[PDB]
Amino acid sequence: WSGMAKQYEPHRINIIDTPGHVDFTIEVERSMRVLDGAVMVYCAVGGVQPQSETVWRQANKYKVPRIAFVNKMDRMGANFLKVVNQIKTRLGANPVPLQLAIGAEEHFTGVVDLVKMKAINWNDADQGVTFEYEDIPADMVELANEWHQNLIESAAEASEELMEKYLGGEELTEAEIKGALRQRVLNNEIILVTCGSAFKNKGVQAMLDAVIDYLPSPVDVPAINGILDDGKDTPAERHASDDEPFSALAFKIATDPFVGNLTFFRVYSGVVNSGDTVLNSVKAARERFGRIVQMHANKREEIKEVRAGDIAAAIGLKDVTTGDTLCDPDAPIILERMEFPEPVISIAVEPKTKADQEKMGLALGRLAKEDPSFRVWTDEESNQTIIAGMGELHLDIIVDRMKREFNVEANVGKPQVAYRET
Amino acid sequence: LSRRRGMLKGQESEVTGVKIHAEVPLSEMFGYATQLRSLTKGRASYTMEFLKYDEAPSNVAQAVIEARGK
Amino acid sequence: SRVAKAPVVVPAGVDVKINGQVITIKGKNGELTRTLNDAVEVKHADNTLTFGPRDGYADGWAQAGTARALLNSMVIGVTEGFTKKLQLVGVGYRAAVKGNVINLSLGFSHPVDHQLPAGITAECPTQTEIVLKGADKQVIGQVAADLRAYRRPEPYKGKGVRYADEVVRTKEAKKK
Amino acid sequence: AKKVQAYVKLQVAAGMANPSPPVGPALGQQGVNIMEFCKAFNAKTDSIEKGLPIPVVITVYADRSFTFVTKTPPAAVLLKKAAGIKSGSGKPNKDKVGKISRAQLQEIAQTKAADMTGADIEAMTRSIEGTARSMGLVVED
Amino acid sequence: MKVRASVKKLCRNCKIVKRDGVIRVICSAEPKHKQRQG
Amino acid sequence: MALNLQDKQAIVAEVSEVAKGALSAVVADSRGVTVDKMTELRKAGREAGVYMRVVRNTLLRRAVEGTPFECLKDAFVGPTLIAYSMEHPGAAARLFKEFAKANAKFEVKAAAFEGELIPASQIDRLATLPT
RNA sequence: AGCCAGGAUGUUGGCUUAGAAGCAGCCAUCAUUUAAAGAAAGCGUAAUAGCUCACUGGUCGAGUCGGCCUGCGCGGAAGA
Ligand SMILES: Nc1nc2c(ncn2[C@@H]2O[C@H](COP(=O)(O)OP(=O)(O)O)[C@@H](O)[C@H]2O)c(=O)[nH]1
Repeated sequence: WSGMAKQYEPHRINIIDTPGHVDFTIEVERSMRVLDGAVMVYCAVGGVQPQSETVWRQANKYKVPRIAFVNKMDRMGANFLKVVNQIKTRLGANPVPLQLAIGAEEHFTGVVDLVKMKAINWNDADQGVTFEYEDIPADMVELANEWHQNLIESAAEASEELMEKYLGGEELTEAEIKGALRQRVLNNEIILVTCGSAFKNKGVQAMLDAVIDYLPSPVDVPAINGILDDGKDTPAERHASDDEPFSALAFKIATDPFVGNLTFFRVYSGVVNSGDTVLNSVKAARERFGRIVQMHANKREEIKEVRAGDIAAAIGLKDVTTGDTLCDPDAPIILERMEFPEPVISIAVEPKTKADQEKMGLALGRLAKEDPSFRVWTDEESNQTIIAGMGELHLDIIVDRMKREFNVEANVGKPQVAYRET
Repeated sequence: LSRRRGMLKGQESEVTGVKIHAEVPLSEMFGYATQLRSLTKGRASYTMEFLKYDEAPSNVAQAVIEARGK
Repeated sequence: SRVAKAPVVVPAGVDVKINGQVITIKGKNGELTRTLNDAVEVKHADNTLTFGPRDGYADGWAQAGTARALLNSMVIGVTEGFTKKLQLVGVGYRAAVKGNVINLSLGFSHPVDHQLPAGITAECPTQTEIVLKGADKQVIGQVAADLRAYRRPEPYKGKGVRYADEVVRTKEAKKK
Repeated sequence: AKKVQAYVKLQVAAGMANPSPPVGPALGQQGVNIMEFCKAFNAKTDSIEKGLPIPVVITVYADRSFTFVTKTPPAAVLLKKAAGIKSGSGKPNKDKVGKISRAQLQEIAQTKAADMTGADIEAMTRSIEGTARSMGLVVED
Repeated sequence: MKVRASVKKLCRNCKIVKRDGVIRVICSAEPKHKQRQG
Repeated sequence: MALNLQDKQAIVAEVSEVAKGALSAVVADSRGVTVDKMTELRKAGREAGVYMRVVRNTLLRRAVEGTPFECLKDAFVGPTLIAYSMEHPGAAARLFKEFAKANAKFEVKAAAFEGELIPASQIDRLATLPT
């Protein structure tokens, strides 16, 4: 990225999309830690919802600095400010609206910046490449300026003298504004809210410059601390700069037939290069490093080099799994992450064909490694395995994963409860 | 919960909702979360932990005696 | 019946025409005519209007009271007129009025357009609320209930046409 | 005058009067803060006793002000630890409300007649007398 | 509604009416108390 | 639950003290709380005595049956709701004016505290007595 | 009948010292206060709530309130 024609240096923003169901919520737990900033998506009409709040808590756990987008301004009943208030009062946040909505469902055309006090008015879904900025649409600037005042109200409290300077009757510049807000936004202070409809392609183009402009960079965000057998205070500061021994963090494991294993990882510190050696410092294992495939407009980008903060996926080695550290033999063995949600709904399971319980057991082995938020059980009553999952759907999209992945049909059932007698 | 089996033992205020203690049987909690999501619009959770054992007249255990025979 | 024992004291400016049994009553709004139950004897009697159960009619007292109520409302219609107030609960449920036809976007598939009866003046102080005005109470109430029945209030979130004073008794969708 | 937002006629053991997550799922929905929740209600209770629920008002202000005049716990309510018997109503006819004496009950009704006032203190005497015998057993003196 | 052969008032809000020679029950409070005949 | 016999009995019992007494007060309370009628009765009893029941008795023949014992020109209290209170400490005492002083503060209405034509007093403060 | 208020201060009655908080844990409770507070019979029930027990209070002023026996009716009551 670089900007909306207003652009400054292409930045490799590294992006991991997020799902919206708490059932597979480890995907939010790890991928909140792996994350530097956070885009709190929102329905401009739906507002905040049982998962907006759920993932908000998820985010709160990693204290991630989050700004919010309000998509779907074209659908009827969508209003940016309302959703803003929804967040502010359902989540207890300080939603500085660094933007504003020009229209609602029928007359949504642009976004009022409260600092440019201008409204870039793109074109629609494909053509929303028109970057014809427009100055102060008075219809909106009747109070867009006073919504800029809210923003200024948040930046003044950013520093001791900055508030006083704001009380000096003086305004703030295009850098002191962001840097004051950012310097703590990096530290998760207030959520900047911009409206748009990525379907209708407005708002999104700005919703990439405020990313660069406020979201912490791995250099703006505080340094992460590793862990060892004994977890120190800073057992190994693994700052962004890959000066540390290669020390990534592997968070996901994937599949490919022509590439084999497709493990994912965000490198916290250090640099591994197309064939190296690292240990499962968390598993006390070891192996080489062959064919990195960093994903950008994915063409099987079999990159021979992955560096600080550069999320990529590795092939081969042996074991890394979802929160397991990626470390050089120097091994800041552990990263604090040894957690994933516990199945809140367990259930017994057995194949359709009775001699497939061994294959459904192994399916559960694979599908248990594939996401950490899905346990497998094997009680001793008869034989039945208990697929302890997060949600009904969380472990029901794996009962069908055996049907899809492992071409086995299964009929689930309640676990047999241990009925002891006396 | 009263409908389920849960015997109320206290409930308070927690933060935004309330934390609610009840030593509900384990049998009575096998999809609870799912039911809970539906009841609360997906906005509540429960944490259950086997504690002890007790009885409820259910010759359902007498039923499962008829296995590989009667 | 007990009501029948109370004269309909005509207001100032109302023109009553006690023609046999059937009677017309003029007022500031208009003229209303009503066919009395044959069991009713009604007179003006100096700005009043009194009802007495005809002889030969055991059910005269109550019928005379029905006449007392029918003629009292008529007076009030011709002088004041009766005004019913309705609401549209439900998103996108809107009931704009175009002269005597209400273009309802109640979100079925189709625009519901209710052509008002002669005598009924519909107003919408809002996209989503009606104010019927008319001379006759029964018929304006009839119109209100007719309208309300198109997209009736509903028992969960009240969505649907409701009277402005309507107390929609709702309930929860389910526990589930 | 603020409306109904923290309405609970409940006073927990007043070592700290009405703890927040101690009460139950009716007082959870009450915005009243804790900074002055037990500042003037943990110390100024010494007018009756410290450790017993202070029958108090639930009047706070919309301006985050909190003003109320706490009345006192009844002598019978104190008659769980103060009048001997920990039991009381429900079976004062099938049980005793305790070895309650009116030589103390009257003295307590006269000296604790501050919160529940009236035209005559004899009125409060009879008030407490009905309060105690509402169980079916009251100090018999 | 119920068309029980025995309509009764189940509520302070239930009411007996004879629209057209038919004995119905109308509970203002319970629409379960809505009965038709008898 | 005022029967005709019991009605004339309670009316007469509450009317004799006012008939042979001094100037007292009554209220006009068709809209008041239990607390208002409890605390006002307690206040009236501390001022004068705990004998006054805060119940209202403005029926169409309570005073037209009790009041006509003496000074019958003082029978103009057949009006709406009335729950009265006595004032033994002097006719038209402080208590005889505190009600009208409190008529707009923590109370609905007080029937203006009409007084009584025991001596046929006119519109003035019935305290023409030097000290 | 209608219409205009009201159904306490112990009052979460201790009331199975979690409250079943004026109306499920359970009993008796006006005890100034009273017409009110029942200290419970649907609303929360965990309270609240506003109606609920009621009661007065007011309004205006003619019958009204209930039951018993009763007569005749009504329904109950669908086949080819
Ligand atoms: N009117 C409007 N429709 C949208 C918007 N965003 C998505 N949609 C549509 O809603 C559907 C889902 O959108 P999308 O974000 O791709 O699906 P997701 O996987 O649930 O997040 C699609 O059919 C979109 O066309 C928007 O901002 N405005």
